[PDB]
Amino acid sequence: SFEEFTPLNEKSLVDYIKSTPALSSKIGLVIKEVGDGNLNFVFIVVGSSGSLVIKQALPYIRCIGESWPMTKERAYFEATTLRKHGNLSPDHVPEVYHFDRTMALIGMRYLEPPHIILRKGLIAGIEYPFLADHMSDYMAKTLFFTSLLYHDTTEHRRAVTEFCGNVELCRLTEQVVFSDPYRVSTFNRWTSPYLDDDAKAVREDSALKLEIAELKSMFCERAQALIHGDLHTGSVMVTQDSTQVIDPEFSFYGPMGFDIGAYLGNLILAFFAQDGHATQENDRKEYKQWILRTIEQTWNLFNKRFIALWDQNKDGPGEAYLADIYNNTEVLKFVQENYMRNLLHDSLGFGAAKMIRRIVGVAHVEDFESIEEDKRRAICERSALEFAKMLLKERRKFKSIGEVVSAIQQQ
Amino acid sequence: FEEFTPLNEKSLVDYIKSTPALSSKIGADKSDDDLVIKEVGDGNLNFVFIVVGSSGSLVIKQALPYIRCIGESWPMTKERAYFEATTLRKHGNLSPDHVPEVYHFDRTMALIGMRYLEPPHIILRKGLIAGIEYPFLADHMSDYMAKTLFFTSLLYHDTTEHRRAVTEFCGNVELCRLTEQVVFSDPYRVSTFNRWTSPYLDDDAKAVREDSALKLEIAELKSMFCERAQALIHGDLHTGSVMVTQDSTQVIDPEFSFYGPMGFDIGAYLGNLILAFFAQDGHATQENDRKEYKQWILRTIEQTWNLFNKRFIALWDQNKDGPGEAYLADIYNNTEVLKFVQENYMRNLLHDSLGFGAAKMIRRIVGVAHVEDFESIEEDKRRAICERSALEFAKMLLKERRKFKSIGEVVSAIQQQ
Ligand SMILES: Nc1ncnc2c1ncn2[C@@H]1O[C@H](COP(=O)(O)OP(=O)(O)O)[C@@H](O)[C@H]1O
Ligand SMILES: Nc1ncnc2c1ncn2[C@@H]1O[C@H](COP(=O)(O)OP(=O)(O)O)[C@@H](O)[C@H]1O
Ligand SMILES: CSC[C@H]1O[C@H](O)[C@H](O)[C@@H]1O
Ligand SMILES: CSC[C@H]1O[C@H](O)[C@H](O)[C@@H]1O
Ligand SMILES: [Cl-]
Ligand SMILES: [Cl-]
Ligand SMILES: [Mg+2]
Ligand SMILES: [Mg+2]
Ligand SMILES: [Mg+2]
Ligand SMILES: [Mg+2]
Ligand SMILES: [Mg+2]
Repeated sequence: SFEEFTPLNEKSLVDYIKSTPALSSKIGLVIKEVGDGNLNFVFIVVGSSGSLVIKQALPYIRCIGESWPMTKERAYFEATTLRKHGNLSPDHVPEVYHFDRTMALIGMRYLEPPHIILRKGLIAGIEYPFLADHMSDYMAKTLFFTSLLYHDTTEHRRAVTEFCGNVELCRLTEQVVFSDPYRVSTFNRWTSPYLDDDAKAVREDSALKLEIAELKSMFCERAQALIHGDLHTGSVMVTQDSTQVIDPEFSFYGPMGFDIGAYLGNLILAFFAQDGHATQENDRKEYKQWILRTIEQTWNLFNKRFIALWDQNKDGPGEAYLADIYNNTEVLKFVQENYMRNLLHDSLGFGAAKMIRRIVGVAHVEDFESIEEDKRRAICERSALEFAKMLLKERRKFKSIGEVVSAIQQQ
Repeated sequence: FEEFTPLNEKSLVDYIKSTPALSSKIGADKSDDDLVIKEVGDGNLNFVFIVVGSSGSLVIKQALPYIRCIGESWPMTKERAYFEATTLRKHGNLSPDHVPEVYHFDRTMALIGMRYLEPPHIILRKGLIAGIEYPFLADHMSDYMAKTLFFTSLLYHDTTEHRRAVTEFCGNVELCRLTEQVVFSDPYRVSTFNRWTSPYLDDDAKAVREDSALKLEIAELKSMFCERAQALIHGDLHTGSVMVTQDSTQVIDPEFSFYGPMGFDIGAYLGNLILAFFAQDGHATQENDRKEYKQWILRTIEQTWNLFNKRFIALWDQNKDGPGEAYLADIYNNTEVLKFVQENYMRNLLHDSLGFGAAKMIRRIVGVAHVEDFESIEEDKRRAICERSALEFAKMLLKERRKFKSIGEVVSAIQQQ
């Protein structure tokens, strides 16, 4: 099925693959649709000589249906960023085998069992000993090398031009992250009646509304790096020794803190969900401490690794901090410490915004939704929401991730 | 004229005659009268001709593939003329009384035909040097700035429109790179392009390239210049980009335009008014000591910002239910919260404006492209004394701008200098 866009299912996919040498060659069929995400269709294909994943975008948001159109052109941006981020961090992104723009279809490496979505592992109370290492490396490489710390402004502008094409998905985010939680919307939902007052407070908080508008402006305006754009714990697949970032379909030239914040923010949601998963056998007290350690280490390793790349590449081609200006170790370290403190504050801000929108908005997270009892869920959700409102408003007071972790504990 | 060819006073006659949009404006198509054509471009980049016919007058501007003031050794795409013509039309639609009308654009020839801002219009910078007051200037410039910046921002654009507009203006990258070098980089290092009144400013230039706090601020502003698509900025809005009479104010030369930070325009303009203030003692004579004129400059600065602040807010209020998505009406949903976010936005905008303004002052004093305000002070030592006061003020302002809560406080600091 090739010449015009065709929505595929488990059996027409057979014919498409057979007609596509790049894909048929990779597996030489058992087909199962397994997409549990919000937007797209994903198929595991096996395979005489191998296996693969087929992802296809339809012209609307899958979790809503046809009343919410969304260009299938997002698949092009997903494939572009899987390749670009993959080039930079090949150990942490699934290889792309094939892209068909007409079909809005991507063929890519199947992340084989025992790979699971990280969010699920966090719900299950499983520790991932390489997670802080792998994720800090991924974020450092992808954000540093697509920033003006490495790009000259000619290539940066060329890349911005390209990614302005992903405006429809940017528009989805502008609505669901930066707008809906702060107003009345038929799309919003929360554990009710428990969080009714909580949701009203969010849409009546002036200081909160100021901060979200500033972050929304930065999202819409600031071409800082090629961000993944949806870097929550549902966008990471893991085993005890493998960490793979998937689903960069929301990618564009945006603020770095949006990725770091999405990821750290979702770890913070995991932390606040834990009490709702506690049992007689596992009270989650030690696991909660592990999550806090992973948050602290992810940021601290990221900071160290990002600066290491900057130091390694201080003598071009990036033009943001020209070496004959920032020309001794003292002034360079001074400007770096400033840059990283601002990046921490941006990250906490976007992280807090993502936490808020998960609790009162259209798209919730499994960490809380898998807590069956509404009352128990609401207690955990309220703790997370109170923390997130404080963080959004007060983040510039924090000098370190250690201070953020202390604040989480005092909540 | 199917291929690009540089025009001169003689060959332009033939170009006009082959071009109905031009010949008809001046009478060349129905009269045999000789056209009177004079090349008058005194700017840094392009060639500008005044054309006078029997029945009208016009200006022809042409870009060549290099920076005029440097010569062929500094290439610069002639495609800049496309961006100039685009922004003349776009800003002109928004502030029609303060931008010259475009009659003709020829992309191949990199050529614009536009309204001749006739005598006694002179460049504002020359009027400031001459000690001429312009009673309408704060009114006109504040309105010009509020209109051009508000209506091309996310307070008015939806993000689909904004992304489309950014895509287009990313093509003006070569001129952005010129500014990235000369404004944001060269003054803070050794460069063969840098120049200053020597030896008198040698220590001052060295201090700029040794000032860590200053280097931090310029890096953050450079990042904002390179990354932040806030509005369609003119991109070169100094006092040499404004032409004036007692009752007319016209903004010219938006060739550097792109989607950048609003403060870069406001700061370019106010920063050059501040340069003019600091140059005034250098132009003083026993007959006109410039003391009253200096106070006039300070009033115009204060009035320009204060009028801009309220007029920008007025457009925001007026378009609060309009298509802009930056501050959605059902979120910022009462008059009190809207004023609260507006006040913060405008404070940040003042700080951005003061930072870019200070950056432009610094680059005019130690960099490749100086201003007539100082260069027209004949005596080197006398010029350096005025230049130093300006530079010392600009360094303070770049570093300390966030302490200022009003333009009045900035004006007091200038008076304290
Ligand atoms: N390369 C892959 N290998 C294994 N499983 C995958 C792969 N890509 C996606 N999946 C599975 O498909 C689900 C949805 O994929 P995702 O790309 O997140 O789609 P959406 O864009 O709809 O969120 C994931 O939760 C995971 O279970
Ligand atoms: N529309 C106009 N009407 C009258 N004079 C003009 C007009 N446009 C330009 N000029 C004159 O040409 C000079 C240079 O024009 P400008 O557009 O600033 O060129 P540049 O891009 O080279 O700086 C101005 O200082 C002014 O004297
Ligand atoms: C209607 S919002 C859909 C959500 O799912 C995507 O993965 C993004 O997180 C988006 O906000
Ligand atoms: C080489 S710098 C030339 C200067 O003239 C233009 O008008 C801009 O101001 C530019 O910085
Ligand atoms: Cl999220
Ligand atoms: Cl200037
Ligand atoms: Mg997903
Ligand atoms: Mg997705
Ligand atoms: Mg000019
Ligand atoms: Mg000395
Ligand atoms: Mg010019």
